[PDB]
Amino acid sequence: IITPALISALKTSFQKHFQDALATAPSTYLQVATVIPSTTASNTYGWLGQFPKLREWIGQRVIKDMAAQGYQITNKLFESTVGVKRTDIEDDNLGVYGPLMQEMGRAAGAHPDELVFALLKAGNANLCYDGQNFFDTDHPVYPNVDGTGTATTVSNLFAPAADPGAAWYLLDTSRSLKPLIYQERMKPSFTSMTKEDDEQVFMADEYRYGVRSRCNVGFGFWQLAAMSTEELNQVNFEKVYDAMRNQKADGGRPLDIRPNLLVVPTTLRSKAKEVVGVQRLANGADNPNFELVQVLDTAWLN
Amino acid sequence: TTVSNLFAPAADPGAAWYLLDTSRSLKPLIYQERMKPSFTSMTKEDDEQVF
Repeated sequence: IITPALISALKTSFQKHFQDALATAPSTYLQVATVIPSTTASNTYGWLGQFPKLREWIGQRVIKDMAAQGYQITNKLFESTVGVKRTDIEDDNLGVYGPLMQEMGRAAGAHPDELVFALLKAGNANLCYDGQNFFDTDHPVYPNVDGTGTATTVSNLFAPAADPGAAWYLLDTSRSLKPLIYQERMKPSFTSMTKEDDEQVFMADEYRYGVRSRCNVGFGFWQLAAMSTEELNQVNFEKVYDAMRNQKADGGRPLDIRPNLLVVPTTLRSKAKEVVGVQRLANGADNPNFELVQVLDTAWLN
Repeated sequence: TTVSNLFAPAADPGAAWYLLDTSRSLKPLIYQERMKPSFTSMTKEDDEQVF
């Protein structure tokens, strides 16, 4: 009645279903995130900060003593499972139980994007290495390389006096690191737990199936990312662009920032088109910012 | 707990409109498929062919 052949065939069918569902799932975090695989509990990120530069070597070779502080990514774990109910063995009604595996593949493929974009939206409620919010009006900027003396207040969060509108983000991808980092301790894996001599199977009436994964997402350095709840207009976009591109490191030296793409929800696609991607301005003159940035509309931002 | 998915006025209800989500792999509605449509050709039964 029960032989290894049938169990193997069903396991292969379920594995094929799940793998097909997951492989074709869209990937979007890679564009605005950096993947850093690891083989431990966490990774230390103390190199984010100062911008490396070149000196004239007037005297001796300067050696940088890196700070001992770390970001403490502290990756996490999470997963989901179902059962089969064993109903198929008797009647072989295998038509059902497909959409469940498809849903698993979709969820596994799409979760990292959801987490990355949720962290991106939560920048106003997450602390960076500076000890303050990611989008804050009092970021630390010292006047000396050693990092001492009175600092200056820099703000990259803009909001009208009241009734703030939709929120749009401006990011950069030219650098090696994207503003957000998506860790990956282990790729998601599925376990075809179905045995006749196992337990909670003979005493229950289910063939449980589960998936496992380990990953987490964290912020990078705020020099690039910018946020603004202002209405997406030419003047506001130009102000944000020129404020971000005019960033100076310690000692008032420009960083040569090159904003690449601007992220808006699917609701503001029309405004993104009007600002960039069309040859008509509001007044009807030729754009001075045509195809300047590559817009990336997404549903994860509503 | 009280969960409601039907919002109607006190009286004089108007047209009914639906809000749906297709983010999940399977949708709120399911359509079975037992046998594909098939057309049977049949004339000569001594009935409804010539008579």
